[PDB]
Amino acid sequence: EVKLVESGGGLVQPGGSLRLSCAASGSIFSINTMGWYRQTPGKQRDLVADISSGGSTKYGDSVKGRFTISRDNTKNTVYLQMNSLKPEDTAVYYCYGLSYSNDDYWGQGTQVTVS
Amino acid sequence: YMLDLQPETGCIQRTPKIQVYSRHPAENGKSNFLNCYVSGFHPSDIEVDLLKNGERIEKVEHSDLSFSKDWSFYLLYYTEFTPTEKDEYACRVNHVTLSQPKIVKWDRDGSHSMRYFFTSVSRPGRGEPRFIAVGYVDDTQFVRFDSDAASQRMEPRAPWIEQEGPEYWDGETRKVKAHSQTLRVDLGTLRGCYNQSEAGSHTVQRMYGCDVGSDWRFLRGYHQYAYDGKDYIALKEDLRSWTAADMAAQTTKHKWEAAHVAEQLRAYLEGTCVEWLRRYLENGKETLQRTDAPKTHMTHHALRCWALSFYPAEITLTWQRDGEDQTQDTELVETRPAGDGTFQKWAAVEQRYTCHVQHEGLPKPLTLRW
Repeated sequence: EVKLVESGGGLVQPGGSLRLSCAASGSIFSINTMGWYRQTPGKQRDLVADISSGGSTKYGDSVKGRFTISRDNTKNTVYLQMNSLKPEDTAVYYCYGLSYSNDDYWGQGTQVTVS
Repeated sequence: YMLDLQPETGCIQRTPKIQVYSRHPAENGKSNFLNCYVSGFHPSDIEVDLLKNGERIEKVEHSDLSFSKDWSFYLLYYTEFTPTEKDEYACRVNHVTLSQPKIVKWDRDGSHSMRYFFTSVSRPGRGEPRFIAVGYVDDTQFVRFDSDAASQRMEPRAPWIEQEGPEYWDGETRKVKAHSQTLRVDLGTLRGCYNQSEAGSHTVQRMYGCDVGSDWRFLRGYHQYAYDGKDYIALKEDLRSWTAADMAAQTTKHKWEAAHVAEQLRAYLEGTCVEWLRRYLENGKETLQRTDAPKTHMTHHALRCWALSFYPAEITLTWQRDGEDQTQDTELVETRPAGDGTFQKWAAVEQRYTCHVQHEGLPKPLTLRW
């Protein structure tokens, strides 16, 4: 039902920045919390940042201070401003969203590589 | 009352089972507690969120890290909430065994023992190992210590232990601090014996305690170690010899035999452990010596036998088709804490079937039928 359209990834130099974007399709009353997880070297994916429709944010410890998530809540689109990127930030960043019934939706992900 | 001896050592991942439930039966407008009970997982690092309408609940508390006999960890995450008609709740759990966070939705519609559990997890670069110690009398936690907490003291978690004076708390704080310092050394020691990198995170677990009968007399004692959720060395039931799991533990076994560690442990388990367990049972008799019979009922699916608000946690729920124990095609959920000292359980398998309840608080076992 819900489709998440991701963009803004790619290659960047150490210290550089990227701006990820994630837009949710369907009704505006279909998605609440939106954010990003990123693929760890192993099996797990770790929380990067997410934001509720009311603007309540939460950041993973390894990106606090450098990453900033924001929301244009007219379109259910969230933006992840990734500053001061390091080689250890290289991963596939998966957008995700939560319905108001706590159903999770996941995007295909965008590769981020820091030289 | 902890052991005043911390002998140094010489010399498999499990995914969490998740349960989301309320403390009491849900009633709109009635204040309640939403629980998320994770258990059976290893290692201990886990991320648990409580969700309300697709959004994280802010003020969420959790119990102190403990583990079971098989070394797997369990935690209770909880928060106070007033459920209404529209609101929907769930629990999201992230763990190294999961390719993505798992979400579980909330469906709105005798003998005694003293145990001490110790967990230390290394955090290379991030600082000193995270050390967590908890003490139990039966299924009631009464003391804790957390190396990351502010007090750096052994803290009370039961009303009946607050009686004890400063000499008690100073002694327990002294002993538990030496516990952590020994496990910190054991972590660095075991890393080299197993030829492991300095960057990885590893876990050491220590458990000991004593059982007494209904006469409050010694029955059995325990003192076992684990490394990365795997058995390392354990004291045998005779409290005189050791069981070593692999070649690294054989060296620790010989060092502990030469130092006569088992003699000092046997004195604690047969004497000191029993003595203070009896004091705790007396001082907390209103809490530790109560029996609460399970409130039982049944539901039919379009057959699930329920048991709520019982203590202690020891209970048995069995299904019988025409009197024969139907073990196959039977879903038995793990006993779970309600968060107020009581416990819950249910089993699932029409007139030919019966549910049997066995509990110490019941005069006679109960039989339930559709």
